[PDB]
Amino acid sequence: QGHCEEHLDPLSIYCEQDRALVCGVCASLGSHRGHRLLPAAEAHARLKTQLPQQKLQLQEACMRKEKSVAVLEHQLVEVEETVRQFRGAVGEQLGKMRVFLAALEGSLDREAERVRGEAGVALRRELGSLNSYLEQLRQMEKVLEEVADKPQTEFLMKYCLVTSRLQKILAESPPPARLDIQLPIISDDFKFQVWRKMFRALMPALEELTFDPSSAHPSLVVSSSGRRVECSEQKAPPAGEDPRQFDKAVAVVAHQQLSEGEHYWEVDVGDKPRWALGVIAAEAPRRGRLHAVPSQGLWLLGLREGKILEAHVEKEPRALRSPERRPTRIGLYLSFGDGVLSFYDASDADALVPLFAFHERLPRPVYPFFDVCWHDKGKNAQPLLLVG
Amino acid sequence: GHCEEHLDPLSIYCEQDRALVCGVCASLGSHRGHRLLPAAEAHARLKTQLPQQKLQLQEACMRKEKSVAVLEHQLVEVEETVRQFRGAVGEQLGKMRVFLAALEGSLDREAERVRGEAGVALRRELGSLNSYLEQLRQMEKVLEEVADKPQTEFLMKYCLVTSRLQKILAESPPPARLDIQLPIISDDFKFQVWRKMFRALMPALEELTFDPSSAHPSLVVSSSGRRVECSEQKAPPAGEDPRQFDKAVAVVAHQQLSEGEHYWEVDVGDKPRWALGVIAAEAPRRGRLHAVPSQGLWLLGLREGKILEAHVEAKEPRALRSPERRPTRIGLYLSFGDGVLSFYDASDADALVPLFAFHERLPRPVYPFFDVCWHDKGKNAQPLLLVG
Ligand SMILES: [Zn+2]
Ligand SMILES: [Zn+2]
Ligand SMILES: [Zn+2]
Ligand SMILES: [Zn+2]
Repeated sequence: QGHCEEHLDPLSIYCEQDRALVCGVCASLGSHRGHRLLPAAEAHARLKTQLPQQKLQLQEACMRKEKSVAVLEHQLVEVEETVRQFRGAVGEQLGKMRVFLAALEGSLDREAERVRGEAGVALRRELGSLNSYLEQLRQMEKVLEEVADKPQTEFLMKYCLVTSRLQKILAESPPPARLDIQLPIISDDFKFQVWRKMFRALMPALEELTFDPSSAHPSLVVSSSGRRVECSEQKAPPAGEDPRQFDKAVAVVAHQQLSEGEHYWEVDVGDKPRWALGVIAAEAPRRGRLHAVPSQGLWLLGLREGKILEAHVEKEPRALRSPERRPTRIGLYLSFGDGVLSFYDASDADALVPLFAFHERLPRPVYPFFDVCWHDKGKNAQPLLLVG
Repeated sequence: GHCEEHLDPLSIYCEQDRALVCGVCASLGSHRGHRLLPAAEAHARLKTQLPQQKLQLQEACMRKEKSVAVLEHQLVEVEETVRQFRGAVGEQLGKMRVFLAALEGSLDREAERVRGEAGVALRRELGSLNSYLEQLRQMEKVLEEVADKPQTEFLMKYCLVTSRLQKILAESPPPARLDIQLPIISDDFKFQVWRKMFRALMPALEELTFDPSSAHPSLVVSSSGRRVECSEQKAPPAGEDPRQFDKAVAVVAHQQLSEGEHYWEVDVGDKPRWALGVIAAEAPRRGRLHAVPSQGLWLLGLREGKILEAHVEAKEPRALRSPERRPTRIGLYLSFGDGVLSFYDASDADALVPLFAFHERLPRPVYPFFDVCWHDKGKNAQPLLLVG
């Protein structure tokens, strides 16, 4: 046909604006009256040359659709990954407690069996003692029935053996005892008692930790085992060869750098009366007397006179309510994910009690830092020990 | 039937050695100085013993067969009590096992939901993008095939192709990111789930209803016994029965608590003065009541809306460390078995906080006691509600 629907005249015109073929009348009185126009010939010539370029536009469009269908198929996997990571991480955290539970129940069930079997067999022993006795009394009744009708010489020797044997049985006979099994007492407090213990069980395994003697204040000696540090009363040859060496702080940091995750490590303080535990930022300065404040790179807990605890927070420290018994072991929890450094009185591993927690984004990495302090003319002689 | 050491007839019997001997043997030193008896008289004397001796034989034989019974019974009593233990741990430990299982299931169900929802979100936008691509590629095929065509059919194909591309370039957005809201699973998760577990340990909240017949005349109990307030109403001056409080504006519950474990929560809102706890049953309720355990009053009290006190045995009540958030619901744990009454800031059930706990043998029975305190001309008008 190649003609107009509305007018039936050859579509010899092309409208540059509406980009569609039109007929003569359409340009004259039609909706295409005032538009920018071209003859079909010049329009065919112009678009022959364009066609590689239009062909390229379509491919640019196809690329951009193919690019977007890529992003979605990647996302469609990231969903199953993120769900697995979540659904997996949950099971793992819960698994800590589930294990703790099964461990505790096993330990009790083993003490159940131990008392069961052990108290069990003492009875089966004394049971045999009574069956042999009854069986002996049974024969003695049988002899006594047959002896009533015996010759003089035979009756007499039987009755002596019988009455003299029954004599010995009566002194050898023990009175029965009542059943007394000592099983662990299971109270109303029980469900709480386990719950309290679960806290220690939530923590990650104690970080492998060893003092760095190459950071040690000269008066400080580190044990060969790498887990004991002491403040000696002897002359100290100072060494300013390394900026990591402590000169005025009387302290030492650990070998291990801490960069990500969650870590827990306990420190036995015993009856030491002045010390400070915590962590140091890596590039923080170690030379001179340092004010204990996080802005100086110091996340620090210190004890004075063995009775007053203080948290070296952002000049004056915060005096913590001293626990009812002086603590003999401190725990340090550290999580970069959550930006937290928690201190615990770990003297009783079954009942951990928090003392204080920093709650800020920490600059990673940090070094477990330990301030032994001066032996103070013989008084602060007690060592610092790493539980492990 | 004669003596071994020499052939002489045993017609002699020795009362001391209780053994037949021969004549020579009574003259021989082996049995010489002993008290002796003829064998005939000994046979006559022991014939009469035989009825009495037979009774002695069975007299002991009876008590031994009964004693093998008591011990044979103990062998099951041991296996039963051990089972009772092993069962008892299962239940208390299961109390956490169920909690943990359920929390996992709830999280597992929300994750699956978020998963499937994103599942169709992408597969939808995906399927649409492909259909665009399939038509977009189809258009390339038109553009190659038509390049050599006559003017009129070529041109209208170029219009039709470019006009479809017109619409497609409008309907589709840039790739855009993946948006999943999952609960954030941090290192802190195991800790929050642990705290939440605490409240789950407590027994089901006691059915408790205020007993209006104990009530101070100026307080009205409403809502099926679970609401009391002190209204500024016409108050009958007092009742006659000692069961009614006349001076303290207080009310006890109907229910008597005599044995076991009990947990009940009391919504206090921003009521600024109150006292919660328990009163011994026959302990006095008439007159000004001094708050001390020796008078049957175990009480945790709030004053000025900010200071909590523990009415322990002293002249002045004991000022508690008040938490940084005003408590809006108080919890009460009770065990006669362990002799404990525990107060908790139960404002947030996922994290109960201990407030104070008495640790003494409790007089049974006891009444949940509630001191509303005077309405103070409109200030302390707020009620006490029992959660359930
Ligand atoms: Zn036309
Ligand atoms: Zn037009
Ligand atoms: Zn003889
Ligand atoms: Zn004799």
